[PDB]
Amino acid sequence: QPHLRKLRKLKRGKPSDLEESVAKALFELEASHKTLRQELPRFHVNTVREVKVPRSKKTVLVVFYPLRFLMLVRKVQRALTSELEKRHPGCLVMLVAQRQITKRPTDVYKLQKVQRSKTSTAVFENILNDMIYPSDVVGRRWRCRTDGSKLMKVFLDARDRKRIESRLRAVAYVYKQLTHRRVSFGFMWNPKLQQVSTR
Amino acid sequence: TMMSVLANALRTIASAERRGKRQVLIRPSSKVVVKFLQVMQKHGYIGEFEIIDDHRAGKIVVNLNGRLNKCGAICPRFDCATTDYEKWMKNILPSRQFGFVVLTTSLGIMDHEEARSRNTGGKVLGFFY
Amino acid sequence: IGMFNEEGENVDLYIPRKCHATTTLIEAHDHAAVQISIANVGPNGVINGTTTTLCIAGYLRSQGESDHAINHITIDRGIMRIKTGKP
Amino acid sequence: VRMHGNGRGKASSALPYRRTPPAWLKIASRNVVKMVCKSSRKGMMPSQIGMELRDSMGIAQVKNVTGRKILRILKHNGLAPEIPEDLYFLVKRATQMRKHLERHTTDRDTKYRLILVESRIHRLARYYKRVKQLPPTWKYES
Amino acid sequence: DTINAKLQLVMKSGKYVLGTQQALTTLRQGRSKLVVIANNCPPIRRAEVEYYCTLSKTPIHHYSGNNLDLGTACGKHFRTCVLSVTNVGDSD
Amino acid sequence: GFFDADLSYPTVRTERMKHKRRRLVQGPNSYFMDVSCPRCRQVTVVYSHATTSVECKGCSKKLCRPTGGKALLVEGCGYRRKPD
RNA sequence: UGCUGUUGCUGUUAAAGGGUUCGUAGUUGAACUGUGGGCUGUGCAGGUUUGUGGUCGUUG
RNA sequence: UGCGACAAAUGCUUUCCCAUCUCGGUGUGGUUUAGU
Ligand SMILES: [Mg+2]
Ligand SMILES: [Mg+2]
Ligand SMILES: [Mg+2]
Ligand SMILES: [Mg+2]
Ligand SMILES: [Mg+2]
Ligand SMILES: [Mg+2]
Repeated sequence: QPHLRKLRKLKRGKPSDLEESVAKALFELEASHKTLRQELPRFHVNTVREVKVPRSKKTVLVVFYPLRFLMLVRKVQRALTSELEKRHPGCLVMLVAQRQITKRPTDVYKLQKVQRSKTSTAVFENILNDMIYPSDVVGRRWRCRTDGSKLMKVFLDARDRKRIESRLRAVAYVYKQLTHRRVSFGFMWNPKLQQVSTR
Repeated sequence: TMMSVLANALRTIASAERRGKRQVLIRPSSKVVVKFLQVMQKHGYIGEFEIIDDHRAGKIVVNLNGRLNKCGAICPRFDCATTDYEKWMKNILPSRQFGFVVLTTSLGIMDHEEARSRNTGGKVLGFFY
Repeated sequence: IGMFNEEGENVDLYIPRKCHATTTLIEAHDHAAVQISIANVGPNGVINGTTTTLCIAGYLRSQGESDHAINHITIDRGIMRIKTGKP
Repeated sequence: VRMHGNGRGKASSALPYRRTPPAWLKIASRNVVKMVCKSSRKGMMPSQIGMELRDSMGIAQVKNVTGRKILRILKHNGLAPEIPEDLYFLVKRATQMRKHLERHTTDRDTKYRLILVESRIHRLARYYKRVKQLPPTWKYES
Repeated sequence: DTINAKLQLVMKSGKYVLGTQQALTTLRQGRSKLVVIANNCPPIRRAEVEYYCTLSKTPIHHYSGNNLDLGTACGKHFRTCVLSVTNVGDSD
Repeated sequence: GFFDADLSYPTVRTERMKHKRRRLVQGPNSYFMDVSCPRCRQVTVVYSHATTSVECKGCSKKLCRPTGGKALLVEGCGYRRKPD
């Protein structure tokens, strides 16, 4: 089927229900939508992963695409996620690029040769940027409580509050499911002066 | 030129504790500094501290309960065998009943009591009591 | 509290007071360390029989920072209000 | 400021925490690369190129747009200066002083500044030789 | 000096010729774009080159230094009395 | 008063007075303005602290003159501060 | 005899910072590649969910 | 020289050079359109 071109060639044989639904939506958007028409033909996805957010409505459709399409996705990501979301009622769509992590070597000579973009720190912060893309991180803190825990809080610009606050809980859970790392979110109305917003 | 980040951090905390401040800002931060702070926090000599990211050597804000009499770094990091723990306790600690010597062992950064229980030596980083 | 024997005796002569601002032990010779008792007030304006008492070390009263320290403590104790209410 | 003097100035630029180029900056990465490459071909050092883009095109950081530094872009196109930019400016400084000191032999202050400039060159050149941005057996000549 | 930067740029990327005879050869053809003359130049030679430049409508610059200074500003280890840039090489 | 300062979360009053490199997290003091030339009304993006001879493509009219700090826009010029 | 001081000295005035710079050997030298995850039992801390003398409109 | 199946950390279904010319989804109002 022509819509199966929006999947990696390995997945075209026996696509999943979520993958086929996303592929069909992408194929329709490549001609129906004005902005998406100029980018989607050169684009395809790897797989679609369903995430159930506890104590919340809807699910999260995590869509993995090759990292070579990062700039292509970032061009139309806000339009693309909005279109996929209206295609899938009761769902949230997150476009996450598939990134490879090289395990940290135990040798100082191998460590100097590690591609810094393949480190877990770089990959995890890039995945976080993927899931909140229209907004950007304006600050990052690590609260080290007396019991030994170290919780990371990420601050977003308070302007994007009306646009991302609903999905922040889903972003935090999907981030933990993908990176096995915890994240908390806050808002700064004056990121320059490090001024947090109360509400 | 700043030569030791850990010594700078421990000096700043000790000054704040002497003045009775509630919080102190540490700059620059490091992995060794955070590991040292977690050791002191584990034994209850400091409260919660927060690491602030600035895309450089970060900053740390440490909340201070007044339990820390003095903390300091030992430079250079002298090697310490498992038989040398008693020597260092005698030289730098106020008593055998309280106070800790912090070591850099191959098992990580830990206090001298923990390092002795793990039967591991290392390099002396500093002390607190 | 205090040093303890192996058997369980308290051993220590006495347990010195600690400053409620800087937690420093209040020695027997400073003579500038003060105890301030603040009367507890019931629902009516009249005061109860109980009081809240705070100890301030002598050196803090030498630096001139005892007023600031008492302000912070009184606020933490729920005795003093930081800001006026909304109009 | 600090090296070879008693100055303790702190004047500098503070790069922002947020590296994402602003939404109103519609210039593509390729067009910026053509701009820096054509500005270097116009004869501007990497620092002058950046100030030109910053003040006129609204490009605060070339790296935050193109992912590459200005000198890196010039190296890829082969436009990098043969002698590093700063070493060039110090050598030009020492040359201009020496020309001045030919006519004013009693200008002992400029002679003192000249020793500092050259003693600075012989550590910068040592660095570039150790880092192989300069040939071995590269020597500064008075 | 602006002329020093321009000359350095022409050495880097443009095309140039050194010496009075080669400068005159480029002037007789339609190839010269700018002629730089040292203040050391012998007056009759300078007058001849200036006359060629006037006939050829070629811009002429009087360098503030002598032939040694012009050679140094070209990155050369010899002295040049006349410089002729045939291709500005994006300079100006 | 009665509000003891928190080093991690400074008050906007104290933090606004900090030097750009003395803030909790350092950042720029500068910004970009889209400037309308007083001859053609063509919109040009001008750096607030511009120091190199900003010219409006077209009329080639000097939009700003460099100063010790912030640049001085030419008289009768329309500028608005751009976001971010 | 901490009056040779690595542990562990002193250098404004007691003996002792070089008049000032530069500078090889030598010594020293800024951050970063890095919280493993669920499951179960067991003892702790606080994001909200039914119920249960104060402020607050007039049950709130 | 072809041929089949995969990938790919950076889009060739590109780039450059010539030439012809109100509807859904979401939250209790923001979001990609599309009519003004
Ligand atoms: Mg020096
Ligand atoms: Mg003596
Ligand atoms: Mg004397
Ligand atoms: Mg002296
Ligand atoms: Mg070394
Ligand atoms: Mg180091």
